[PDB]
Amino acid sequence: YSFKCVNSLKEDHNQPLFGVQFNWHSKEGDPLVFATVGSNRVTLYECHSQGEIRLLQSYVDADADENFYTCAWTYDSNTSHPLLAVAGSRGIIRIINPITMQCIKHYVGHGNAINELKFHPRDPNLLLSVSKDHALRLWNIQTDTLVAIFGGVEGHRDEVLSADYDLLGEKIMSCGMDHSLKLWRINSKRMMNAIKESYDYNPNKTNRPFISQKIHFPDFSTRDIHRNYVDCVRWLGDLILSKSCENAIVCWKPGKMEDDIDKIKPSESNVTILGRFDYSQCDIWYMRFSMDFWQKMLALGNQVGKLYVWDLEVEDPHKAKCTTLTHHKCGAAIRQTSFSRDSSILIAVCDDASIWRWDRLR
Amino acid sequence: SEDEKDPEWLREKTITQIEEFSDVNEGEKEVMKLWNLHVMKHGFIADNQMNHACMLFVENYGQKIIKKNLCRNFMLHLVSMHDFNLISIMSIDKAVTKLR
Amino acid sequence: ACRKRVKSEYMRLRQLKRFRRADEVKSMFSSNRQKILERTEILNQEWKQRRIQPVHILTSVSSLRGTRECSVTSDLDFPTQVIPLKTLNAVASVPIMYSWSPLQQNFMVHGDRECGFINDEIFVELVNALGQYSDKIFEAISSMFPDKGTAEELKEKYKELTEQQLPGALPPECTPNIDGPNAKSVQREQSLHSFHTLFCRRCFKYDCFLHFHATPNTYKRKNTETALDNKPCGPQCYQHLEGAKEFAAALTPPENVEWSGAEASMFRVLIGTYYDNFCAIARLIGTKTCRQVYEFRVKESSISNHVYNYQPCDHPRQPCDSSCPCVIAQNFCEKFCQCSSECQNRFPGCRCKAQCNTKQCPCYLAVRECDPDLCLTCGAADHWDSKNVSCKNCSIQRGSKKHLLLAPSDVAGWGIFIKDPVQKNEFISEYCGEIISQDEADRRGKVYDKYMCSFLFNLNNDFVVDATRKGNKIRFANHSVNPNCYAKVMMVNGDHRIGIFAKRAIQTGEELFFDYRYSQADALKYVGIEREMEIP
Ligand SMILES: Nc1ncnc2c1ncn2[C@@H]1O[C@H](CSCC[C@H](N)C(=O)O)[C@@H](O)[C@H]1O
Repeated sequence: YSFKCVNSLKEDHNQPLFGVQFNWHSKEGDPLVFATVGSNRVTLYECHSQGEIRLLQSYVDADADENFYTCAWTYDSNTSHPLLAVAGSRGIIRIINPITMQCIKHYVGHGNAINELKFHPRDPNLLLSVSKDHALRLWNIQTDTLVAIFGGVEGHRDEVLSADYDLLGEKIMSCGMDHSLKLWRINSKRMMNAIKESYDYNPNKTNRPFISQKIHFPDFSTRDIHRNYVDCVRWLGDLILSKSCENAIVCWKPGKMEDDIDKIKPSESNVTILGRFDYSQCDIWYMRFSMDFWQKMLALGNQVGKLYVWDLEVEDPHKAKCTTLTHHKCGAAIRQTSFSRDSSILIAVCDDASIWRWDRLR
Repeated sequence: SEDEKDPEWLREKTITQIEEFSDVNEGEKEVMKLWNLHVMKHGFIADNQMNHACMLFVENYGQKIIKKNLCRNFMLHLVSMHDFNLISIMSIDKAVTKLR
Repeated sequence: ACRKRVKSEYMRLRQLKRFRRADEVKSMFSSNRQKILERTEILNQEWKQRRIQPVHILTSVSSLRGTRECSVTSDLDFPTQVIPLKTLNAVASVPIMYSWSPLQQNFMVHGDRECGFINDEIFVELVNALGQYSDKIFEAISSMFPDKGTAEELKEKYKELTEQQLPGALPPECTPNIDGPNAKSVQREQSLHSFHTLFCRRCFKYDCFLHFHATPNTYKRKNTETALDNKPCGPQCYQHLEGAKEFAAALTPPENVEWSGAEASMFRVLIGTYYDNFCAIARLIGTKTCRQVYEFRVKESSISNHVYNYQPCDHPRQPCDSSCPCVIAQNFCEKFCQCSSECQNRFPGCRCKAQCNTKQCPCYLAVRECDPDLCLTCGAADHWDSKNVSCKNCSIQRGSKKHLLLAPSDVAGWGIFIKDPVQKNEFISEYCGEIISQDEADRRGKVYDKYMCSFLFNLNNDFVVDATRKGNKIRFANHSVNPNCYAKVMMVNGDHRIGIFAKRAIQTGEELFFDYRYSQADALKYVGIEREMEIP
């Protein structure tokens, strides 16, 4: 409803850019931050008044020359320090502590490569890693252990990139390249225990390692929803927000309207449709966007640099309040966007190693 | 080693494979699920092994069947394998007497 | 007058239902958002609880003064900054492997026209007869526009409505379980039919994973299983007139007490097992004493090898003629096949007595192992739990899986080793996977060729085995034209397997190798590497 661009940047490595996320692990008044990950580079930025931006810490990786495109905010509940968990095309997870200015932690074992990193909304120590292996890998970062594994056999028939966390972290989602919609509860009795003993381990306690768990049955599945490449799925309470490469963002909830999300069965596949948000020229993958912390407004970038904005108030896609923000200079692509913890600051990524920062006119 | 007679996920695979039958009652379903799950748990293939399987199904988890009280389906299950020429008359009474 | 007009608006009523789609969307659009507002602040409330450290900028490092620095400019007028790039710690270059599940077995493998109506046949004569210038005209009236089913099409659609009212919630032919308090008097053929359909003899269980194939379970043994006739085998049982002894064959002091219908449900099941046991029938279920159980029963009575896939080849009455499938498949007429021991294609078995895997043994000489009932002479059925038997053609039957060690192979990614030393021709676990048909093998083969993967093997002339999505450890073993081990196809009671055995004497620490035996395009594109040094 109110978002104009007053700032932009561009770096020198020229690689197509990757995900950016704003430091929602902050305080109302602390310096709010947003980072940026390159193919082998990682960096951060600071937002200042009058549109000013100062480049923060920057790191490179020359030994492992593979793309790094997955990141997740990290925070230490004990020492009250935020961090950032990053991974790329080799499946090794690196954790950066700006205060420590060093990356010292071992996380290897991933199959091919990681295509998503996210943390639990409450627990700042548990990281979600998604694989092109059609399986879901989990790591307890503080304990450096391997949390239960999802989608070993009964996962998506094609590559999986996208997932989501509810604010309780009650369940976890899987939406593969095959347009299927697979969901796993985290509130499982077996799951919750394995979380507890994940913190309960000692190398000298036993010769046995932390016995992980294989879980494969997804609580829901549907395929007729998307006829084209799906690359973005979200949660709106009991609703399943989703975006494909078909120039149509769509949201739905499984089965009938009265059906509660927490009582669904794996065998069920009924879906009743209630949403539609079409767009244009964004019919390609590698396209991710941002959602505000309060989950109220969205910023849909486009490969020509166009920004599609729609509100999620009582104003619904039935009326689809439109706002097609656009800047002329950028036309390469928009891999990712980043709403701030507040709604004031917006950051848009332009593919030619360039950034465009928009500010809300609150 | 991870060398066991049956991986854990396969147990629920057949559980899903059995339970999908909309035309089969739960009492017969639960017993055969219990009956499936022990067979690969011990890997018995010969006729005497199947005879030894039944005497091991009872007195080890047939009390659970007694706890589940799913006897009448099991008795028809017991005569089924009897009529399937895998079990003799003497074996079927052992399960009958174990409950009583 | 208004009769027709009220009729005229009757078939136009469907368009009113069009806008009912958005009746409850806004209502739920408020409920979900309201709950979202509750949840978002709670996390923010918790976010309010934990203090969070601010950020710190870099600085010149005495030991890293000349660290390479990148420069970021502004697409806008903002200044350009240059900051060094501190490289992260070394990371172990680990070979790539694809997700799977541990498998220890082998398992067989928007239109513009719509429809709809209203079942108001009571009032269609009000529509027509009381609405002309009758009831059956609804099919025709609904049929002029292609937006609904035709007059006949609606008739089958109405047949669904009667098939929608229906009796109580139950499948049309299934019956409640006897354990249930609502146990019915389902007779032996109907009750066992569910067991009949679900059971599978090949793996002697119900609904074999590894196996529409079905046979009538009528068995060619003697027709009856009679036990006792006119004799007091029970503590108190009838004898009566002994002329009924032949009468029981011909069919093929009275007293009594009450009965129950539910107990009678298994009473004539019991007469299906013995047909004359006056006592075991009383022993299992009966409201009468073993004397009177006769009284209830009498009134109740008065009331050149291999190539193809194995098959239980059939010829019920006729002997093993040309109609016997094994004649075509060119293999044995095994016990599951409908040939008897008379049928010359009967398999004798594992005829050895001392060792039943030796050079001169039909188990070892042929492609078939010794079933526990085949080399009984050498203890093929001796304590299957125990691993010590003179019959070594039972390792897969007893599941004596080897300890395979996953390891990373310089030849190709990962690899498989063995924990214990193994001499020449000792067992290694089977290539556990899934058995697919030839056509899907063509489909999956091009899929696997599209992804450049190797977990597919032709089972036989009739089938192909796949172990890609689910497989065992050995599928991760590499290949060598000079392998230390080998793969040999095994038969088990008419089931295709493949034994893995070591070519030479081997100690712990040697990588496993074999040959895929693939197509020419498959071989060079995958295993065109053999790790040899060229000097010149
Ligand atoms: N002997 C060999 N040398 C080089 N590559 C091989 C190979 N055998 C299989 N491969 C490749 O490896 C892939 C399957 S993985 C099998 C290789 C090895 N055992 C491992 O576990 O990693 C196939 O796509 C094939 O191209």
